[PDB]
Amino acid sequence: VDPDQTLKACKALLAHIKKAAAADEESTVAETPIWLTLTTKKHIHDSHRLQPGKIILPHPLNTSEEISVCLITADPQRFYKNAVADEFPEDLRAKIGRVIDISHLKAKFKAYEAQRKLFSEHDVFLADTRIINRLPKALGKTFYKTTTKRPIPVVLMAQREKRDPLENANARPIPEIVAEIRKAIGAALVHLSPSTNTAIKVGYANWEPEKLAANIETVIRELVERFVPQKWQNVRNFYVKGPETAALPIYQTDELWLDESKVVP
Amino acid sequence: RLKPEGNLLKDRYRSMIVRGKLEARRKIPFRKQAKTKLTEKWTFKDFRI
Amino acid sequence: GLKADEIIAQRSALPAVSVRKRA
Amino acid sequence: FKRAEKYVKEYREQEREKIRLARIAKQQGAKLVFVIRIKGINKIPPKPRKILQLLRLRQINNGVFVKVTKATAEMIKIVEPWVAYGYPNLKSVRELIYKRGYGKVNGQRIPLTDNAIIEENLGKYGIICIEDLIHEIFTVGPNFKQAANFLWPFKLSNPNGGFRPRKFKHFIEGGDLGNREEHINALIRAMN
Amino acid sequence: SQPGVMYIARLPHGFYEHELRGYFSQFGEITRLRVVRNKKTGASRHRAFIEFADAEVADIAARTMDKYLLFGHILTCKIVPPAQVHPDLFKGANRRFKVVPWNKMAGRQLERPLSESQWQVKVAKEEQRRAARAEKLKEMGYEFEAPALKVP
Amino acid sequence: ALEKKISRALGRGDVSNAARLERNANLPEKTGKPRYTLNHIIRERYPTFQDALRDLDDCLSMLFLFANLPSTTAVPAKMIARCERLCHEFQHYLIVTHSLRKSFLSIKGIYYQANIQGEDILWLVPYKFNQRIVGDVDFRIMGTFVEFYMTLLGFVNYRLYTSIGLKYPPKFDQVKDDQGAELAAFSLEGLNDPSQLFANFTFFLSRETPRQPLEFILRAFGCKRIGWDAVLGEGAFTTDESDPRITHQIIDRP
Amino acid sequence: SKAAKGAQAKKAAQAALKGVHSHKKTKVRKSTTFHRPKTLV
Amino acid sequence: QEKKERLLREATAIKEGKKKEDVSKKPYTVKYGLNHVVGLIENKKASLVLIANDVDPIELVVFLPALCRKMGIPYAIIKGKARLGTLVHKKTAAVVAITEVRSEDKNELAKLISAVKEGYLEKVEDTRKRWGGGIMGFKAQKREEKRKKSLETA
RNA sequence: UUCAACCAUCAAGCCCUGGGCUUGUGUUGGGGACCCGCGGCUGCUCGCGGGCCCUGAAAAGCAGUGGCGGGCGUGCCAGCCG
Repeated sequence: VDPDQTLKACKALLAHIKKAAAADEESTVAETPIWLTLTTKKHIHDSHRLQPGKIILPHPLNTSEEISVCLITADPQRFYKNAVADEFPEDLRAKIGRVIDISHLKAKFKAYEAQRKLFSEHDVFLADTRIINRLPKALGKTFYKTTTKRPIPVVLMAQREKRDPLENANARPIPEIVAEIRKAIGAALVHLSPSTNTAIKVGYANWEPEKLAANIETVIRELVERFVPQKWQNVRNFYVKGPETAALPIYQTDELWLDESKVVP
Repeated sequence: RLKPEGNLLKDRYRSMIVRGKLEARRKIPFRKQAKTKLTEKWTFKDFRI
Repeated sequence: GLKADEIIAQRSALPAVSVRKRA
Repeated sequence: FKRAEKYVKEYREQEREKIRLARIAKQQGAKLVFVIRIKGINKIPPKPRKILQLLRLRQINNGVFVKVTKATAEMIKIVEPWVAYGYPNLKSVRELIYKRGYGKVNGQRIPLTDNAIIEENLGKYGIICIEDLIHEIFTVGPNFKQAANFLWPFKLSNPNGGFRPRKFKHFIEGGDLGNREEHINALIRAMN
Repeated sequence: SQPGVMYIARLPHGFYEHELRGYFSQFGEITRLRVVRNKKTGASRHRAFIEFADAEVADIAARTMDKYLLFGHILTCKIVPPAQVHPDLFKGANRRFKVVPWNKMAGRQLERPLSESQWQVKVAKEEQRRAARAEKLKEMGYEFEAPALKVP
Repeated sequence: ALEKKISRALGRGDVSNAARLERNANLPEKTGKPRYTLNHIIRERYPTFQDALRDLDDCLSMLFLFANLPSTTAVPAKMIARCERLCHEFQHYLIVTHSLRKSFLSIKGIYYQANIQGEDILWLVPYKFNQRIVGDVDFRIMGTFVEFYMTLLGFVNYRLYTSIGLKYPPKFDQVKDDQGAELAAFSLEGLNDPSQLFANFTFFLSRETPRQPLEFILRAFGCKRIGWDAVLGEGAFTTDESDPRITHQIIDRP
Repeated sequence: SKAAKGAQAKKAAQAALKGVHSHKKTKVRKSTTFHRPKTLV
Repeated sequence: QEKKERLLREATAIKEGKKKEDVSKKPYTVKYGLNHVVGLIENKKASLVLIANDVDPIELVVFLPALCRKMGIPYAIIKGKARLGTLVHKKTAAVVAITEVRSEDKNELAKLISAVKEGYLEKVEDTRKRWGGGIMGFKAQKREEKRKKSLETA
């Protein structure tokens, strides 16, 4: 995948979305995110995976201060709320707007209208890995029909009977928790579903073309090596698109077959 | 390989009866029930649909 | 707001009758 | 008459048990345990009910001895919502065999009033007395399977039946699934 | 005599064909019933139609379970008249609605082998798709040199 | 009246009030003791400790018989455990005073005769097997007899331990009883010749041998080093059969 | 019969709306005289 | 008992220098007592009212449905003043009311209110205005049916 | 003739000393515009999966695809696979 074509596509689609928005103008340009669309030669996963995978970016996403971050932890929520009040830096303290444990989530948000209100009150949801398996039932199809706001897995376990939440929270150190939270809020999300098409966030409209190209190439790199099964001979096509623009091709293969054994005369 | 013979519980019970601390009675497996008549409640009689 | 909250808080158009001013 | 809420509750229980059994089957993966049949859901899926038939846990308050192998651990994990299982001690095994011990000869239930019955029924295996049977059961010998087949399932009692305002209450409340370990001994003391 | 058709809605999850049959068989003999279900995942649409042999018994059951609060759902039971009961209401009734994995159909259809002429027409069609996409990109101010697919 | 209050609380759904009213009922299933206290009845029925020792034949036969039954509604398991504990305390008194005189193996059981304060005490203990409860006996009035006899034997044990100047009740190790110590779960402590027949010997009891009568007789006639198989229970002097210190071994295998 | 089928429908409606405890026991009195019950003194 | 531990905890809090509101939370209980419930209905604070069907004398609750209808309060008549007393830890409660519930039970309270409105009030809206009683005795009905049958035959 | 609760509030396996990686399948139903990628359809379109909004746990025919076993060729399976 050549990067000159990637950057040329970046200026092309940026000029296109600018001339489309020109037809507040600056606000209409802003909050328009950029989608990286991968087409594969096979379904990327054999079943619906509801835990999104994280890709680390040199230029993090969600750096704006207006976002709302909702954190879901294990019991109790008291330890984490006092942690938010005392020992996080001010930027993360302002970014995190709600901390709620799994027990209170199941107690207060069993209603579909409650789930939709929680969906609309926040932009990005982070969730501890100790409880993320029970969250599809607790949050329903509201949080999982659309892959935009699926809970991002974070590790809050202190890495090594029934645990009493009031006595101990099994707490892992808080500055490295801060590092984990900023890593998760900066990482992009990839969602595995039984599909030949997947979509990954790489940037926004007002971002500049060379950081867009760097994000695109690195997201392609870890996406191919780590999560796409059978790697490049399973990779079929790569596209970059906006919410209202068409596909912009970046890499189109010469073969249409995963392997030569599929070729039967 | 010794086979114990008799029942010590029955021996103690017979000892009590013989010594006269209590009298010999037979087991009553079923007691006579009270004679009653089944009737329907007024609310279920006056239920209309 | 919530539909459940609106249902709970739904009342009539008659003004409330108060026996005395409440602190 | 049967209620619609009962129908819905039964359907949800059946689909939850089906999901749990599917999870166990897709997840797959030598001590002595005492297993007591308790009250669970009314409708039992075919594989757990067949495992209950094999383990001779048809009636409530029946207790059996099981050697922990891979297959037996899988069977216990399958029938966990209907059983309470743990590690019995020497006193529990001794009191169960001496007080409530019954033998299976020719398909009938005969109490172990002597070592002689053990002598004609397990004397070919070296088990000639009740304490030989206790040794085999506790130490899990080579003849543990035949010893457990000889032993009838134990019919435990319901202590709540002694007190009138709670006469109909079941002694063991369902919900605490999994191994109770050494805490099964308290139930053995209370019910034996 | 006259059949009686009852439309029921606000069905809670779990209150399905067998539960409806076993419950309303206590009210009376059921000749037909159909729960409206989705084609794509097999899930119900929380409504059903039950056609009893007797319209009086259907009316009694509807008045009994109208506004019944069941598992957080206020059940709706109405009697549709013989004038506008639909003649096409009970095809697909009294039988299981199977769940077909169209996802797995797409997977096995995409992973199954084919014939050489079929991949030739695939190469051709994907070439016209690339050509049309390039024509759309020409007004976009973008040029992409797509390598030609080699034919097997 | 308290049971009526408990029924009212359960019918009104006050589970905390029901439990609080139930803890005042003094249930035998949760205390191990009789529901009704017979302490004033004991002094009325037995004016003298000699009369108590003379009725100890019936008391000991009764409690040694009900030490080995399964739990019933009339006699709960905790009450049976208290029966066994009182019998073990009496046996410990006989061991430390060397009051056991004669023993006999009959076809019905084991007869024991001891001598306490000049009174001959003879009682019968069943062989440790599955005892059959038949319908020809009145088991509930037998349980009433059991309650009266444990109420008597507790005070008898207390008076005997105080007369020999030992603390009562003896220290009881629940962990050792859990592992199966039986008579070895008790540790007797101070407050604040046929008796030495087996003093110099070391005994090993095999598993097919009757452990409780053999241990009781040997310890009452002077044996201080008795071991047995591991399945016979905790508290043995030694467990391995190949111990060179063993002098005598009791076996009953062909 | 239509009458019995309708009676089944009414019985099902009654059980659905009121429960299944439809009956009560009443003492059989072989005598006509009512006496004051003997209580604890 | 629970009030005793609550007062003990508040006593410890005021001993170590904190307000009772710092250690105690806002309670949510079922409102009961006839004067209290009538005041809540008049002040439109009650969200749901349950009235016992067997209050003697009946004048204590005979105006409560009309008061609830004027003030727009969802009301329901239920069987058992003793049944309400089991809720309110008494022998007898003539009327109980919900003003507010917790956030975990907003949905359940709203669904119960809607179920009451659609299944009790709409069904008794026209039957509440009719006159009751007037039932003849068994022998009176038999005599009247025989008389009407004889009149129809003759 | 209980509408309760009950998944992992963490386990197992890698790297071999860094605290990182893999698995543990777990979603109410509809409606409205609208940018798409892929698979059939001559093609329209039909499916698969994404994107943007609305909703009391809301509802008024439009039922659609190849089979293993089981039940009596089958508008039967509180049994499954493709």
